[PDB]
Parts: sequence; structure tokens; C-alpha cells
Amino acid sequence: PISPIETVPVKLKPGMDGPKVKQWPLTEEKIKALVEICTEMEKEGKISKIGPENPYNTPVFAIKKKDSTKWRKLVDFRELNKRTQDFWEVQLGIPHPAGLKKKKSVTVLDVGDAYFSVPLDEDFRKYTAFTIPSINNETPGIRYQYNVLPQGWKGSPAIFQSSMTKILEPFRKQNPDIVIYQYMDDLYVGSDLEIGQHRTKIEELRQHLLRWGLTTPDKKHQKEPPFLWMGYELHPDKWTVQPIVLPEKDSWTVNDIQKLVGKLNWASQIYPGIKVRQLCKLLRGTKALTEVIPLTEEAELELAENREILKEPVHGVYYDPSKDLIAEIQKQGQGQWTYQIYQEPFKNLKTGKYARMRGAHTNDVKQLTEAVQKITTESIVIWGKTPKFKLPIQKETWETWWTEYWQATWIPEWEFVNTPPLVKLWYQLEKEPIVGAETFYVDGAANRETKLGKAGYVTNRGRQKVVTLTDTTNQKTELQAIYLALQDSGLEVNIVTDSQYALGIIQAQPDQSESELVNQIIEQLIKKEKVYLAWVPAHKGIGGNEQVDKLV
Amino acid sequence: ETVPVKLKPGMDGPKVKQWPLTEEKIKALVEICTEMEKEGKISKIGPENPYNTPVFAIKKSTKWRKLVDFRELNKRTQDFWEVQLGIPHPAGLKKKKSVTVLDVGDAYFSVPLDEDFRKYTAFTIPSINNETPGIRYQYNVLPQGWKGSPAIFQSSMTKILEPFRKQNPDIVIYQYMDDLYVGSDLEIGQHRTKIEELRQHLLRWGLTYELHPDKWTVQPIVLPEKDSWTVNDIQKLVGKLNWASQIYPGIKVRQLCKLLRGTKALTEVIPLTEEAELELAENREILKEPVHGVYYDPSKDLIAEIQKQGQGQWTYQIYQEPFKNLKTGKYARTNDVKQLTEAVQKITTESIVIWGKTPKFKLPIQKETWETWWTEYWQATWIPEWEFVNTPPLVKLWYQL
Ligand SMILES: Cc1cc(/C=C/C#N)cc(C)c1Nc1ccnc(Nc2ccc(C#N)cc2)n1
Repeated sequence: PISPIETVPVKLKPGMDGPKVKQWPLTEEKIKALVEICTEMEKEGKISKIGPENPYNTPVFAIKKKDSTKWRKLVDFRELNKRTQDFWEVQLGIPHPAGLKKKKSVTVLDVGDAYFSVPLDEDFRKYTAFTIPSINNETPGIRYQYNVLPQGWKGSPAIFQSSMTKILEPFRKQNPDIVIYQYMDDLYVGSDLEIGQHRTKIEELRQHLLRWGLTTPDKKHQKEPPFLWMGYELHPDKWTVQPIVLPEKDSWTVNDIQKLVGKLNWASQIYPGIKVRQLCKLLRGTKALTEVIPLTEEAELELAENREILKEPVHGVYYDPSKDLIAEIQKQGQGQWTYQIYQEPFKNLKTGKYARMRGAHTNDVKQLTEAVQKITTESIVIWGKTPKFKLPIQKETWETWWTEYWQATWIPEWEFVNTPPLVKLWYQLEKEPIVGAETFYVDGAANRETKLGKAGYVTNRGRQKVVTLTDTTNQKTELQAIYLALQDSGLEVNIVTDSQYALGIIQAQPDQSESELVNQIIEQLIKKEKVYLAWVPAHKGIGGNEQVDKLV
Repeated sequence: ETVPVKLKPGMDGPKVKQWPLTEEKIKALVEICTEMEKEGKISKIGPENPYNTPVFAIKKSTKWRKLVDFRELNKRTQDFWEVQLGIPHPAGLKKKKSVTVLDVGDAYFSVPLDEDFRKYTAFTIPSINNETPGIRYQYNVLPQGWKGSPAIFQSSMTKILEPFRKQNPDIVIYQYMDDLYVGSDLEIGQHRTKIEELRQHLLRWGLTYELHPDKWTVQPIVLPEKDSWTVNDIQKLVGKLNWASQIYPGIKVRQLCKLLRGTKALTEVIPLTEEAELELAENREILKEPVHGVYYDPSKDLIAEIQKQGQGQWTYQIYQEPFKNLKTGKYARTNDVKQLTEAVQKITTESIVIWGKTPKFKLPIQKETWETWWTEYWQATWIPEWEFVNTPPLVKLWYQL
């Protein structure tokens, strides 16, 4: 059928005219296929023969359908598409299973010839004109235009979905207890009715759909739960990811590893603790895709843990709108966070992992706070609600960091949970200069054209020193100079620098870094008992700055 | 009768995607919108409108209000609401002892919007978990939050205010977006009486806080007045002055630096010399006054930077070129993001009153954190533009109090 629903008005982009593309010659047998097919379609109303006036045209062709002996009709809508207006994005956003509510019974209905069942804006049909070529392209071809949504035209996905949504609205309005999801040409329908009345509601809906031009599978042809959908296995009362088989191989290609990382990342939505750090380091660099990468020790072991976590089926539950959500986060290892979200411990609605560096230097308290933020946004999308958090950090630790850190922050209601490793601050810089502690005036420098650097210090106790560095930068020498003061100093030390760069880094209390220097400087700060760090304007001629500026 | 509106030449409507909203806002947004729909202010739209702007709900009291983020539309119509017909900013407003701010946005709902412009005001009400299609709408009338609405209604507004302006020649009334600003030097009781008199005129046309800009003074860079001075203290001092040296003509440091002689212990106490105690004072008096040589340039964007000072204090500067401060200030007294959200609104309010313009904000926060939370605390009808920055640690203390 062709739905009786009203059409969506459409037009070409503002300056443009419709397509005028020449139909190329086709082989005789493709010409025969097209004639039979367009004859079928024409008798269904799908297309109409058009007069000589219509100046627009769009090429067409025919292909032998799969491994069968029927043909398909393909239209090339490139030109028309480039000239057609933009539409509302079909709809961007897929429901996550963990957001779905438990259902007693669920059914899938398959919409027949979806696109060809919806009418095309009458004013627009003329621009869909196409021509079936005569043999050897000797005589004028048979010309047609579409009356329905062509397959392949820019606007069909969006006008179809809108048409369905509009058709469904009465049904939804008279059936609020019932749940329906539109994806492409599929409808899924959930109820908390028993098999009997549910089957009855499905028929009223089919009748309603057929009243509107849309044919569906009979009570016999509707697929059974559990369904595969978007990589998921849905059951009425639980959900999981669809089967994931990790291959047994002696040799892993770059392509094998990427795909393995992909499946593992996918499974981590519901399999707790999946890790891919070690496998991911392998992907590092830049081989060819067919290149073999021997697994490291810590990668072959990582595969081991994962293969274990997966050996047994795991499902997530569905969302109860009446209850709070609880999110728990653990530090796995090196910048790797994992988390679980549940309403009844420990039946997870879903799990996940967070592993991102924001900047070259951070600390566990920053990273934890970022995972919290990532999880909060995710909860808003999936449930429209923020979770209550349980975090491996003491309220005192987090309150110490937040207050004295210069960036603003905030995380929703949370409370301490003792799941080691606990996140902590590994050292605190002093807030006032230290008495009885040597003052190191440090300074580092680099000649831009040489890549040569000197780094050094003078102290109030008269200690002095300079070390030469090669291929270094200004930024590096300033960090080396502070590193030097740290190595040569006692457990308490004041350090005066003119590098805002160095001060920024260290004052942020990093506990890990991409820089070897900074990692050492950090290792050094853990050892100290008290470090006070001070900044001074360079070259302003300051008592101690001037001194070690003359040496380096 | 509608006024023809068009975008800036070449460019296309906004296609800004809707943010995730909580269950509650979505609920409130549906209620509100079905009501606006049967009053004809908005109409449902089809997929042939590809445009979008974000929407959300605020409670300013407990009453949900709809707020549409027209920053992109506004940017994309900007020639229209500024340089065709536009609203003049009176310089006397910032001088008044009392300015009252009144919401008159509800007046726009009585004016038809140019039919061919309507499609650009498209917005979407999302569903949770994307389980059903968003509810899409267009405006039929002048929308709140769009900078075109007061431009178009301006003609009706002066007519409405004409009697009251005639009867009170010394009161300044300024419109910006959905608000009226009303200033006088009347004693506060009589100022209020006049605000009420004003509301009564407004009420005959379909419209139902107090600032004291006069009492705004800059927050100088503060120079400590130490009982006793250490090397550490004197080095801080020099840095602060060093930095001020690039804003304020005449700042001097050379005497003080002389006190930093050789390589001393940070904690060593040092006597302040005759010439040093003199700079100190000279620089304070300079720091007390406005920056000589800095001026507001009408063609340039205003920028506003905010630093977290801890303990609930926040410092800020307004400038067009870095370090050329038009205005500095602080704002005081829980939740970091709540305080920041409040400080932004306050600063935007002063900025509108002073220049008739909102600043582009540099916010000391993580994009993600701000975006999750700010709508929880927003109480204003506009939204300024903003970006996110890591405060250079020094800048923070140089502005500390
Ligand atoms: C988004 C969605 C995807 C599918 C996708 C179907 C497929 N394939 C099926 C339905 C019915 C829905 N819509 C909603 C809305 C609210 N709760 C639920 N719960 C729910 C849905 C399916 C199963 C099952 N089995 C269990 C509970 N579904």
C-alpha cells in the first residue's frame, strides 16, 4: 500500500535546480529486468509514467540480486541528493539496554516495503524522474517519476521515521501502558501484559498500522525473544552483550588485535574489570595491518585475565524508576578506572571503564574526579538521573585537594568505600618558606639555535653547581634545575625559580606524567619531608635570581 | 503585522544539538510546551526543518521556566539586532544610585514572528535514553532570549514607556534582551514607588532585583603592609609589582629589588629602606586609581576572567586586550560551580549595565564539569558565551586580596 498520511513538503537547496543527468546505455538483459520491475511498481502506484515535458532525469541501473536469479532496481541519487535540502537528523542516540524497564512480553514487528509505503511530496516528485533506456539507446526511453520515498534518496530515512511517529501517536495516546520503539523499518513492542492480551494488543496495533498503509508480519511470523539488537542480546528481564568469541591464535596481526580490543571494549559494558591497556600498547606505533605483533608478557597475561572474565555468561538487569542508582569506581591500575552501576547490590544495570589522560600531568584525584564526571553525564543520558557514588577516596583527602586547587569542581553525593588501591595525595608542597632549610636558587636555560642547555643552582649556604645538557629546551632546563636542587638538598628545602612553567606543573601536585623528568622530580618529592617552591620574575635582577643566572 | 527578518548574508540557521536533560526538566518542558502550543506560540514541526537550538528548564522560587539557548541564532542574526535598528546604551545608567531589573520578556509573546524566519527557531524536547523521538517545535511569536525580539518590539516599547518617561525626565530606562533596567537617584523608598508606578503602565500592555551601580568600586591589586618583611615576602612583592608594571604606567620596583641582594635565606627578615618604603606608597596610590590609557572600544568583544581564590572568594577582570583592565572586582560567599555560576551572572549584569554588552567568559573549570552542572543554578534569561581555561597560578595571587 501507500500510506494515506500527508506528505512532508520538500524543496531543493535554495539556489539549485533539479538534476538533469543523462541516462547511459544498459545491456539488454538489464533493460529487461528494469522494465518488468517498473511495470510491477507502476501498478502499485509506486511510480508513474511521465510526459516529455519533465526536463529532469536521474540515472538508473539494475543488479543481479545476491546469489539469486532475480534483479534489483538501483537508482543513482547523487545529483538529486546534493541538490536536496538538509533534514532533521533521522534520530541520533540509541537507547542503552540498561535504561530499559523490565517487560513481561516483547514482540518485533517488521514493516513491509517501508519506504515505498510512504508518499512523496507531490511538488517534488518531478525531480525523481528517471529513464529506462531503449536497446542500444536507439529510441526514446520509458520515463517515470516516484510517488513514494525512493530508496537511496537523501530524505527518505527522515520522512519515513516522522511518518511512522505520526501514525503511531494515536495508538500511543490510547495505550500509554504499552511501549514501542522505532528503529529503521522495525517496531518493537513491550508490555507488562500476559501472553494472551499482549497478542491481542499486537493485533489492534497491526490493524491500526494497516489502516495507515503499513503491512506487518502475521501472528505467526513475529520473531521470538531473545532478540539480537545493536550488538546486544535482549531478554524480557535481562540483557547482555551478544556472544563474544576471542580467537585462539599463535600469531596476532595488527588487524586481529584491533578487533580484539574492540570486542573487549564492547564487552566491558557488562563484564566487570575487562582491561585492554597491555593489548593497546601493542597497537602503538604504526605497522601495516597485516603485520604480526608478538604479544608482550604483560599483554599475554592481560589477554589471560580477560579470557577468564569472559569464560562465563554475565547479564545486566533493567532499570527500576522507583530506586536510586549507585555507582562504584575502582582504580584498576595505571590510569585505568572501572565502575559498576546498580540499584540492588550487586546486580549491575551496567559496567564500564574510564582511561583518559587530560594533560601530560595529573594525579589520581583529578582522574577519579573525571571518571565521576564521565559517569554522571552517562547517567543523565541513560536514566535522566545522577547516581549516588561510592569512591575509593577519603572525604578528608578530596576536601584537602579541592579547596587548595585553583580549578573549580563538584561531584554529586558520594561516600567513602574501602576498595584498594585508595586514591591519595602522595606529597603536599609547603605553604610557607621553611626555616633552617637551605634555599636553592635554581635556574635553567637553553640556546634556541644550539639545543644546548645549562642547569644549576646557588644556595644561601654557598653551595653551587651547573650541569650541561644537550638537545634540550628552555622548558626542560628549568625542570632539570629544580630536579638538581632536589637531589642535592636535604629532607627540607626551599626552591626559588623564575619558571612559571615549572611552577604550574609541580604546584598541581602531579603523581604521574608522560615526562621522565617530571616522574623523577615526583619520585624526589615523595622522598622529601618539606619542599617550599617559590617563583620570581626572571631578569628583573633579583638578588638570588641574578646570581645563578650569571652561572648558567 | 510582522517585521521581515533575515540571517546574515550567506550563513545558515543554527543546528545545535540538544543536551541531555534530567527526567524533571523534560517533564516540566512538556507541560510548558503543550500549553504554549495551544496558545499558538509554538507549533510542532516536521523533518524538513533541519535546524535546532538547545532548550532547558530553570526554577529561576518554585515555578519551572523554559529557557532557550539562542547564542548561535543570535550570533547568526547579529547584524540585524545591532546595526540595522538597534537599542542605544545610555551612559547615565551606571551612574544611578538605584537600578531595578524587570523581566518584560512575556511581552514578546504577543507579537507575530516573520513566517519565513520561524524555522530557524526550531528546538527539540528530548526523551530519556532516546527511547522515543524528540518533540520538535517552532515559534510563531517573538521568542524570549532571541536578540531580534527586543529589536523588533522596540517600536512598541518606546510607545509604552513614553508617558512614564515624559512624566519622569530623570529616570533612565534601558532594555537588553528580555529585561528592562530602570535607574534613578531617588531615595530607595521613592525609587520603589516609581518602579511600581512603572509596572502599572506595563500591566496595561501585558507585562506583570535592585542594583546600586553608583556604589561599585574597583578591587585594587592589594599590596601587603607587613609589620616585618622577609626575603620571601619581598620577592612576592616584586612579582606583584612587576606584573602590575604592565598595566599601570609609573609602577617602580628598582629600590625594592635592591633589597634582594645576593642569595639570602627565604625566611631572613630584612629592614625596609628609606627609598623602598617610598615606592611602596607611590605604587599603592597608583594601584588605587583606574588604569591610565585603557578605554572601552565599542567594536571589540568584552572578555571576563575569573580566578578561584578559595574560601568562597572569586576575583575577576573585564578587558578587551589582556592586562588592559576596564574593570576588576570580587564576589564572595559550599558548591564551587554554584558560586561560579552566580559570579558569572553578577559580572554579566554589571557588564550589561556599564557597556550594554555581555562578556566572553574564561572559566577556571573543566568543560565537562561546567556543562553538567551550570543549568542547576542558572537564574538568568540570557546566557553569555564562555570558554574554559587553566588559570596560570601566578595571575591568581597577583589578584588575591
Ligand atoms: C528501546 C527499545 C528497544 C527494543 C529492542 C528490541 C530488540 N531486538 C525493544 C523495546 C520494546 C524498546 N523500548 C522500550 C522502552 C522501555 N522499556 C523497554 N524494555 C525492554 C525491551 C525489550 C526487552 C527484551 N527482550 C526487555 C525489556 N523497552
